[PDB]
Amino acid sequence: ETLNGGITDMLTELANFEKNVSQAIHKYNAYRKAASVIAKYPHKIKSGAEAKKLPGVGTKIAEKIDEFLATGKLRKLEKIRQDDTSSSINFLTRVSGIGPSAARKFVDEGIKTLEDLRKNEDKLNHHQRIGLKYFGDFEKRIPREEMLQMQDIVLNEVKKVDSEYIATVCGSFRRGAESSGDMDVLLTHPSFTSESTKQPKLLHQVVEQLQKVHFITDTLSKGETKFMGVCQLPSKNDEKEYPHRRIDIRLIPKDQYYCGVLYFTGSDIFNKNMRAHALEKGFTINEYTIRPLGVTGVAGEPLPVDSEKDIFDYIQWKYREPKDRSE
DNA sequence: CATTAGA
DNA sequence: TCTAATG
Ligand code: NA
Ligand code: NA
Repeated sequence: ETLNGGITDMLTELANFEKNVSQAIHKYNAYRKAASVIAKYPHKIKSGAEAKKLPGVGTKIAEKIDEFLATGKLRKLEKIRQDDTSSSINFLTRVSGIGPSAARKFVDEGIKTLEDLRKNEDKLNHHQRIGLKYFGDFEKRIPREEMLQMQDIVLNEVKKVDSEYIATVCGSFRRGAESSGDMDVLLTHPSFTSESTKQPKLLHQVVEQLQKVHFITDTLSKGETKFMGVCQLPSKNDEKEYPHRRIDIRLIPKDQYYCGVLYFTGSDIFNKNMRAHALEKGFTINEYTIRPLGVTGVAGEPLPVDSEKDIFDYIQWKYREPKDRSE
């Protein structure tokens, strides 16, 4: 956690690199398992050899470890860090819609910069066009203060269309958090569950609503159960207009809301731990349900959940407020 | 780890 | 269809 930080740190850097710039899923995979193990390791790594004794620890990495242990740097690391081409990939990739593949292709064509990016909007698909377009806005955190105003709004339409609609804004926001990156709204409805062969219109009505009033300005992706978009609070009585905010809303089979909702709420560690627990308590948890465990090794049979509670209850725990879902 | 675009 | 990008 700190005794092995640098090593892991350089390691991740290393890894991350093969992955994006190069197409070395392998090496890239190498660096990570190794990064994973040395991380665990209970002691100050003193040399390659020592490290080497490890699992996933080859001679390639031992080597890197020593040079880094000796000199507070790495050549390959310095070289990469410098590398323009490589610097460029790492950067374009910020655009919502640009991933490694496309980042490399763009470079190869010569789009290393944002401007380049612009001159060549034609070379860009709608997801990316918008990624570029709200680039600033997208990089910016979400003041809870605004979170609250947004939420206030969705809740209002959700209900205005059909009153049956259930919506929860999950995420860190839900976990109390001061700021957030984007708003995640978990949607569900009674007339929609496990079986009852969809009802696409269900998603589609609200989207149409939200856009109806100008809360949604753009569509990133919108399908029968997950709409990816762009929202924005009404820029008031002028002088201060609002930043453009990422927003995702999902339709949920009513029969598996709370497990889903439980989950998206996290935190990433609270989950695991929660999950780790259900297991002892003879269970299984995952993104949609919770099934009693059978001693044959495995077992099925999705228990019925009416709220975040049932789920606790089942695994027989203390209901923990979203606020303290930290770990 | 599953859902959407796109070509 | 596969393959990419987001979460
Ligand atoms: Na990106
Ligand atoms: Na393949």
